[PDB]
Amino acid sequence: PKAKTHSGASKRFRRTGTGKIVRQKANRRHLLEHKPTKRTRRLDGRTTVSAADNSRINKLLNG
Amino acid sequence: RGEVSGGGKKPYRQKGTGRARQGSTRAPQFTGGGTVHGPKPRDYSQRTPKKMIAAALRGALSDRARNDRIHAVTELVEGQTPSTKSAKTFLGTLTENKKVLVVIGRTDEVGAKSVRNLPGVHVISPDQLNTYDVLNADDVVFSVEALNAYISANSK
Amino acid sequence: ARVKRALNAQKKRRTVLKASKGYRGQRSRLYRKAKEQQLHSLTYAYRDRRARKGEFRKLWISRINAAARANDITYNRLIQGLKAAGVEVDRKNLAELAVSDPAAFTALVDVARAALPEDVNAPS
RNA sequence: GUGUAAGUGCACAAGGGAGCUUGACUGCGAGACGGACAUGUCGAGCAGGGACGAAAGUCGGGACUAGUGAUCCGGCACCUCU
RNA sequence: UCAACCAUAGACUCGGCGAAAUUGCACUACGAGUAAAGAUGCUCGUUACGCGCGGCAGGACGAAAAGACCCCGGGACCUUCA
RNA sequence: AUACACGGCCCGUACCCCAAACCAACACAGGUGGUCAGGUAGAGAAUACUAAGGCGUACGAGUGAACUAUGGUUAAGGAACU
RNA sequence: UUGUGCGCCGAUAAUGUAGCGGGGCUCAAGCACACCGCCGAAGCCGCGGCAGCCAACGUGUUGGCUGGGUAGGGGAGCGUCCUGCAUCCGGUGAAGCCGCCGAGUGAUCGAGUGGUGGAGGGUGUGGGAGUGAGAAUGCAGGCAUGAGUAGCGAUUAGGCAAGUGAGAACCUUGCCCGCCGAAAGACCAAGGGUUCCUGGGCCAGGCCAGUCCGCCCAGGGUGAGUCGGGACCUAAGGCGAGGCCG
RNA sequence: GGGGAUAAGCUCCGUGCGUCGAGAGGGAAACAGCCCAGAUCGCCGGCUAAGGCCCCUAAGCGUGUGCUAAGUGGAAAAGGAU
RNA sequence: UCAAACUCCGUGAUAGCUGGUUCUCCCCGAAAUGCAUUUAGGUGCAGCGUCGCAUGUUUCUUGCCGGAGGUAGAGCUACUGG
RNA sequence: UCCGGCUCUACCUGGCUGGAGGGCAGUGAGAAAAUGUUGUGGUUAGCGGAAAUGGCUUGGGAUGGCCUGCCGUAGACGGUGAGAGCCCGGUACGUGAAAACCCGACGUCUGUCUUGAUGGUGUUCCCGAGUAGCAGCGGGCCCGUGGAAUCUGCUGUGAAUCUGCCGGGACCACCCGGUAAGCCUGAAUACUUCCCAGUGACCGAUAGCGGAUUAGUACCGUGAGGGAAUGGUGAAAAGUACCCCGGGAGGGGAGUGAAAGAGUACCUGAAACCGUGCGCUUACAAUCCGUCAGAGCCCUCGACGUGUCGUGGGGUGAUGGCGUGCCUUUUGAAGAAUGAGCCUGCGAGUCAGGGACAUGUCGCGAGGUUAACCCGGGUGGGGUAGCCGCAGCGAAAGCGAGUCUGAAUAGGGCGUAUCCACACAAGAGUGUGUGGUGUAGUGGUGUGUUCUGGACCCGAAGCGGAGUGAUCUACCCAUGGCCAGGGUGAAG
RNA sequence: GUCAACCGAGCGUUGAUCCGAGGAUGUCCGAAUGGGGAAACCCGGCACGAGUGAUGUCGUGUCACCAGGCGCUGAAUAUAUAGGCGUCUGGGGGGAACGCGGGGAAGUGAAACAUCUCAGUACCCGUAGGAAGAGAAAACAAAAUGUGAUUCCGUGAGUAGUGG
Repeated sequence: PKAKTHSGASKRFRRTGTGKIVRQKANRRHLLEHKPTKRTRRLDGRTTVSAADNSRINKLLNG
Repeated sequence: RGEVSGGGKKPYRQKGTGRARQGSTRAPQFTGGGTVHGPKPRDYSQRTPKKMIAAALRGALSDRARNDRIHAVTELVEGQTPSTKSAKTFLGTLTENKKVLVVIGRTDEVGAKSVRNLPGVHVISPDQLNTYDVLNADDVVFSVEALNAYISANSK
Repeated sequence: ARVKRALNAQKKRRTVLKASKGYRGQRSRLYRKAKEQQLHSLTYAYRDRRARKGEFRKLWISRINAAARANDITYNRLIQGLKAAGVEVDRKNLAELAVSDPAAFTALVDVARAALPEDVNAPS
């Protein structure tokens, strides 16, 4: 049979044009009462995945 | 191990016995026991594409043509009565090599029925024309109807 | 498809057990016991091939030294003398001389006597 | 003495005191540290709109490092998204 | 204390039938020592004619049982205001 | 009531049966329910000898070994053994 | 009185010298300082063969460096079976097996020959694998060491003559002897199933042998109005028309 | 360098320090980690390292000058002693 | 055989666990450390290995110049304490 | 279409009840039974069927080799004394069925519309009721109670008939589609106890079905239930007549036979293992059992000479030196840590799948390739539904070589194959606008890892479902039997 | 017939042995069905027939249960019913898989685990057929002027989504 995909890795990982892998960043949802805005501001956007986990993430996304 | 007869009872204790540990009387290391990684009923076909196939066939016919082994013929016989002696004499006229291919259509059954029984010959219809049957040969005898069909079927 | 294994084993069994005709007991009959001893055997042969050089050289030296000492010179000073004199003969052949022709060996002894330094324990 | 443990610093004061006052902002961020990874730390400089000051200029919390808890699932306000 | 003697079934000898568990090998000494820290097998010395029979039971970390005490992991069954 | 002539079905009957024939893996010192119950001594179906009756049962012949098992007697003392 | 170089006592554990590795050594074969030589390793060199990386050149030659290796990564190969295709040997003796003589750097090889034996095999190229065993307290069969050892199944105990027989401790008979005798005796039920009798037999079996046997083969043999059961009856309990529940 | 008794063949950290692991050969009496040295195969060739030259064991009962009298060499303390 | 029988089936149950895993040569060749961990005997990532491509000496070594450190040591009427 | 009678009734019409030509249909799902012809239509036995005693040699036997001929709508296969197109059996091919069975074909037989239809026109009536719907617990639908439609099960409640009702992912209004709660329906599809005919890069007696051999047998278990082992003489039994030893087994001669190194223990006939002879060696010696040197003796080949060394080779090998089994697992094992008695045979990274990623190779090339399926005696032709690429950014609308955020061209993020050449700005690390060079992916296959499956092999304790077991033992029920002999001396 | 020979006695061109289709016979147990029963073995009834001086015996048939139809009667009890008696037709059990409706786990995976998964699988039940079931729109769709019963295959798609 086919190779089934990983839900989480599909919902928390996408791919751009040139094959990069992309994620979002952490400590953004709650407890913002005391987090300064610069700390709240480098956590926005997306970020390219590390090197070390690229392979693992390929194997999760594809099959 | 899972299709053989029996074996579905632990034949004796785990301990106290002296002898080894065993869980079925049909495991591989026994004598009567299951094959482990055995043959299985499987398919062997593989999906070669149309373009590679036809490229093969054209190249093969070229290999024979350049060396002047493609002969043509209208027929192998006189009217509607098979006689293998006729076809054999005619192939003696036309050829001396051991093996040979014959391409006769469907309706011209007499040539097929005639030349069938010969030792070397291996007859074929050009609708199922292939490559093994070409390359195994030394000479190839087309009918003219066959050539025309082949060519006006491929060329369009 | 099924491939009985008989021939493909018999080959090496025949080899080994041909190569262990002379061994004494289960080392001369049985493959699982002669294989081991073949390991040890070839290994000990290797080691002895490297070391019979030193064995023979030891022998040659003992012969030379006893010959010389019966002509009243020590080995060490004999070889000092021949080194000084540029003489080229090796120890295998000095021993052969000692055995066969002691006269020639005594002549070589005399050469070394002549060519040694005067004051052997000098600070030079 | 430095709000609170200890260290590093502070008299050139970051210690003590008085007047205005809300930058205890919004939109970003070059280049860097540290770095298994996720986290974490500083950051000049640009724009609106301001404070203080005569101006230069400083202000994106506290002398610095601790003072808190990822993700999921729900909740409140606003949006010219469906 | 303090052990002695006697008879039967065995044990020993002869004729017959004739197994067993165990077994890496083998023409399988002792000492002081070295070493995975208790050596038939190594070192250095000492002793010993080859082959058997009856007998003892100090060792071969003897045979038996993939420890039953302990610890870890998994189960089981039992309890209780989990 | 008398006489005569007739019928009177099915199954098991051998053989072992406290056992070399059953249960016991063996021609196994084990287990198996029921029935008559000789004599002399004796309270007695105990126990000793025996009639009827039945077996000598399936490896033997030897031999003053140690030692082990079941038996036997023991000077003087009498639980000191433990 | 200082500092030194060797020294003394303190010193002292259990299988046997036993705190030089031993003999032995001060007529140092012991310590120190200088000196001379030498032995010594798979190190280096010397003569040869192979191999990997690079480089130079010419249609694969040479040269320099290199080459311990477990977990492990990569590369190149032998062998076995079945097959597509082409060719070769084979009852004028294939395979397989025992070999002898030889070969390859190795897995291995002999189209090199002898003996045995009796019908399929080899070669080159490709294809596909139930594709290589020395270990799993591994499975199946066969055979060893222990070993010609322990045992041979009770506490009743055997013997002499004669007998047939190829062959007698044991089988048949004779006379003795000894054992049980509320049993080791005679009769039934369950249970087993021909074990019973006769005739013949002893390559297997009997814990020895055996002319013997519950062993082997063939044949024969079990007779019921009244015996133990059924056709006569019912208890425990079972099955259970209809039936009720589900 | 810590803990320990500034004991452990103890335990825990550092170290472009080492070796063993995965590494043979020589020396250390025998001796994975010590010293030397890092094995392509052959040779009945030569020179050397560590170490050692009375015999066992191939090489020097080597040369020179002094000490040692204790079998020191070939275990050892506080301390004692013409 | 009973702290919950036996047989067939699910079932080839599952084990962070023990054992075992077969022909050859050539080249290179480790680690036993870090963070996390229902985790410490396992595993994930980083570390060290090789294969292929890319970048070409950027690595390493020695010399010279530039830079911060608060260790050994020493010192204390140069502070805190004895 | 004609009439017979009927519309209660005689009379004009409208509407029924009959028969008749006819048509339609039929064993249909649409009503159902049998009928008799009936097709070289099919199945259930079979049959014919071409061509060499060919020659020489080998051999026990020619079906072999070599040389001569032939047949062929038949050289598929097998057997026959060794590979047989021409010997046999049979094939290609054509034949063949009294009876039974199955297909249709018919005529019977049966119905069935025919008394009819096309359209008009304004309003009442009907359009499947304990149901659909709603609420409460629940099942299953991608959907685990969630905003959760549609489909549904049990209870409780409970409506209308066409401006009616149900759905179009809560719900409401509009439009759209459709007309529930009555019923039947072939063909495509799945499967093989049995039967018939064949194929195999499947096994070939420890394999293959457990079963080539009496096989679900023997044997085990009370019982359910487990569950084995054993193939081969040779061409044909011509199976050793006869004699000798022996009680017999068994054997030696004589024979058969091509061979008895084929004797009913029999094709070949390995190793372990068990012995007999011949040569060397071994009883003063401490041995992981070997290796290096090697005396001595014995065998052999060769050059020679009355026996003799050699570019020798082989078996034994006194004596000397060196030397601590194999594997697994361990920091570290010769290890007194595990495992192995020995031989022989058997026994563990496999397969599927347009699966995923990486990489070699081959075709095509800004294109590449088909799936199911259809036709094909075969491996071949077709089949455009699909998928991957060719433009991305953004949560999304949406925009587009740019886009997102933001008030912002003001910075940044992502993207615009890459390089190349000229410019302008800065050297806060280079950027921005031009020009050209022009982008490479895909489908087969091989290798490695990998996902789902028993997933390299063996191994539990123990979980669940359905059944077997109280003949042992625990207890109870129903019904019978057994307890020698001697003492004590309660109540009354 | 055969393992499987041996012996004996025979048949067959008047067509044997052998093969095929239909018939006949078809002991006893078995759904088992007269009653009973420890499966293959015990006892009977009724009609007829054979047989004995009569009985015994023997042979041929038939007798269970329910569901339905028909027929006779209509108990307590009045209507009348359940029930009872006779006759006629069905069903009853076996099967290798395949199907439809219903019930319905657990070890396993989650590195624990209960929700979840394994699986609505194994297994159990009731009924079938040569195939079954479903099946003629109270359906899809999206303003395209569309499709037109159902089922099974390929794709869509391991996607939209669902999910401690």
